[PDB]
Amino acid sequence: TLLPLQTIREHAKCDDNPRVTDDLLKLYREAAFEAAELYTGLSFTPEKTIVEPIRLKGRRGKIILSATPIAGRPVVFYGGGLGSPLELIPRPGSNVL
Amino acid sequence: WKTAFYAVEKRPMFFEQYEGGSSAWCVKYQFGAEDGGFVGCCEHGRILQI
Amino acid sequence: MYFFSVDPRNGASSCCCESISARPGEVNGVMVSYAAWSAPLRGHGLTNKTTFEIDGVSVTPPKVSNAFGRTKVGVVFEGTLSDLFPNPEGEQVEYEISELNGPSNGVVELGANGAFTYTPGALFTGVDRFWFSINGNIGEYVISVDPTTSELPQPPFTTPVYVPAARRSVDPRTHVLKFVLGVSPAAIPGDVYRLTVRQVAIDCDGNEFVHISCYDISIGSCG
Amino acid sequence: MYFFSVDPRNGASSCCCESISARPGEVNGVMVSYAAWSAPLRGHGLTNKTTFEIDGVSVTPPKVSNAFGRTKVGVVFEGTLSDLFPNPEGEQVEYEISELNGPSNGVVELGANGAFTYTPGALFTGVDRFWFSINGNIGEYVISVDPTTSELPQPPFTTPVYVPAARRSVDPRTHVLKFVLGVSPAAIPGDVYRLTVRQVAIDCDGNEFVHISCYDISIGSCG
Amino acid sequence: MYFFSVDPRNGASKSGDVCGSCCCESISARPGEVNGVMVSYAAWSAPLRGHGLTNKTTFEIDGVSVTPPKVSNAFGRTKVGVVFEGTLSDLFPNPEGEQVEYEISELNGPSNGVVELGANGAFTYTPGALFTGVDRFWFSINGNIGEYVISVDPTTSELPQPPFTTPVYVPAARRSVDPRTHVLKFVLGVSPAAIPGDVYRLTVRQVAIDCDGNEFVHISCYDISIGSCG
Repeated sequence: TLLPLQTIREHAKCDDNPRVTDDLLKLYREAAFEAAELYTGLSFTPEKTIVEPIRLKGRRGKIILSATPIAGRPVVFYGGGLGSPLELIPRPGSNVL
Repeated sequence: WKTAFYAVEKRPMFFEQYEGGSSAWCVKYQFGAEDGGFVGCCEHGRILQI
Repeated sequence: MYFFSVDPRNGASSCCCESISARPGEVNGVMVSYAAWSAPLRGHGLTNKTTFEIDGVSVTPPKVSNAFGRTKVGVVFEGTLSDLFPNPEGEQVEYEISELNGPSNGVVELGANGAFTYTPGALFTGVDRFWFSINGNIGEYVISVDPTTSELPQPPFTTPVYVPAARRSVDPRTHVLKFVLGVSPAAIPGDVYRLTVRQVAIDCDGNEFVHISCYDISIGSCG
Repeated sequence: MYFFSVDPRNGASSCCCESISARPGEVNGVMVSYAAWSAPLRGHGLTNKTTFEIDGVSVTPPKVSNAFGRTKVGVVFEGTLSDLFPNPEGEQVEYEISELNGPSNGVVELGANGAFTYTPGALFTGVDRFWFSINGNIGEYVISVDPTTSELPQPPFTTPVYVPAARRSVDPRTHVLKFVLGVSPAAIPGDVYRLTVRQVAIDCDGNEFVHISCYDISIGSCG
Repeated sequence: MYFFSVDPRNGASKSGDVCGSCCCESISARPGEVNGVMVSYAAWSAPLRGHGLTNKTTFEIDGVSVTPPKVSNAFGRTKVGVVFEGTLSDLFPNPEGEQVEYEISELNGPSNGVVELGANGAFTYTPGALFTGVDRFWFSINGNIGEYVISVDPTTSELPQPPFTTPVYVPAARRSVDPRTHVLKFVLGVSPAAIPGDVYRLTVRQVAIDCDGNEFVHISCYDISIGSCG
């Protein structure tokens, strides 16, 4: 729904040559969306759930998330001297908490 | 009341730091006390009711 | 030692059930980390109220049948092995008592034509099994040694794939359940069974949060 | 655990209701963050005056009917399991008692032909359920043991999808609503239900700010 | 919570941010919700240096699309503590022949009593003990929503007759104004009987006051659109 195959074939002026089929053009279209959300970081990835221990950082406890959980879903913490769990809603865009 | 009900006391309250369980973030104190009571001869004593 | 991280039930991330490979004879251990599901549900962790069920989606019913005998303590026990292999076609019967799956607290010598003698060890009472192999096909012969007093009850003829009675555990500190998975030596390679697990968490005041998953155990020879 | 950030109703940001997946037997928990809507309405936060309602947009009415029984404490209870499944065609009936949804304070000796007996646990008074399965059709059979004096009431035959009586909680400091969403083991995969939530806010003086949203529960097998 | 910056009446910068389709501003509402609206007169009243705003706001509601309701409303009367009985089959004069799916929404039920829906347009309202006042509940006769109002009299003489609250309404006294920053706040309530698709018009006449006590009146309008699903 993001890129219709008619626009790319008409932008690149490549529609009458069978050397560029739909499968190879699909592998290309997947290579331009995995590098768009990775140099600029807009997360063109589907819903994933990471189980991840956090390790203390500094005297006041910097916690950097290795997968940036959404924008505001509360990540829960447990174990490691913490007798009872607690939630934490992080920064949208960044993971430094 | 001096013969209808008694209240016993053994030790007043106490306060003791609990080293262990204090995980270097939340220092935890502990307090407690022991006491008691019991009704003696409950013939000395009446209750008014509506 | 298998390890499965179960789905977190968050509206997020061929067949349905995960896969587990077993070889006839082994007794392995399995780990499952319910952390992704029960950690946000802030309560008292998990509880030891788990339940398992084993169902078969492909059985290929066995060729040879099993048999159960009875005997007292110290007294020698005799039995045959020819009336346990119903053969629709005519073929020779290469009786064999596998040295690996022999008896545990006794000794048996194989005869030449479907004969065997189980002389139990001195001063031993209980139940003792041993697995025979009639022409490649495998079964079991279970005998109970009685202390001569009255009688002993009937053993349950252990299934091809089982989960031991009481060897499960759970650590509410890390939300991990551990259980054992043992496969009978009589399991036939190529079959598939299905194992279902119902795990129940607990909130602060004692209510319940149920969780159900499944696993496809495919009994394959050679790992 | 599910999570939904509700729209703040500012004239700003396929179907209408949000999506909620469910699996037959599960008991999950849902969180809703009313922060975006109630924070501008600066008052005394939220109030515990939430109201739920469950409606069915696709039912596929149940094949097998439910039933109810009664017995005194310590007394065994017998009953039938065949007059509950009116079958349109003529075929066989493979009755089964799902081990994962058996009784909780007794045992059931399921006979061969729609017969069973229920021995309640020693010195136990209350209600007890177990979910049979006739030809794959799942229905519950409720038994209420009486404490030998008079009687206990008649339970309400729990629905396919329900919200418990009192397990909800609302945090007025962070404007977050939590409740439990339990789905019966009799839910039929493919069906769709609809849960509407009416949450009430409050101002500094004691007036109300109502808010309504909906959710579409889709009961799917294998999560 | 809605927010609106009113035009400053300067003869310029009245475009601001506008994709022009109408005059009055747009407001989306969902039947049953009760929201709060804000309007900031800072742009218009701050240059008029005086005593700021006053609590003399005046609202009016008029509908540019009605689509008259199908089911009529009704009134009920009974004394305190005594059970009330009523019929719900006369309130739906239908043009065609079709069954009558009476339903009582648990979200719009009574507030100080309980109602037991019968088999055919009958219901029992047992008012709460030691309670006297007015109570409603919103039925739904085959999709068409209406309200049934009941007043329990304190056994002495009688109680008056409430005015059958409109589809869209602004409460009597729940508004306020902060003259220190020139912001007006009020509440916008929509009854569960409003039909999705209709649009009502709300006019607001806000009057300022100078340093001496004369008046600076200001008029603006809004178009509240009753749309389903927010």
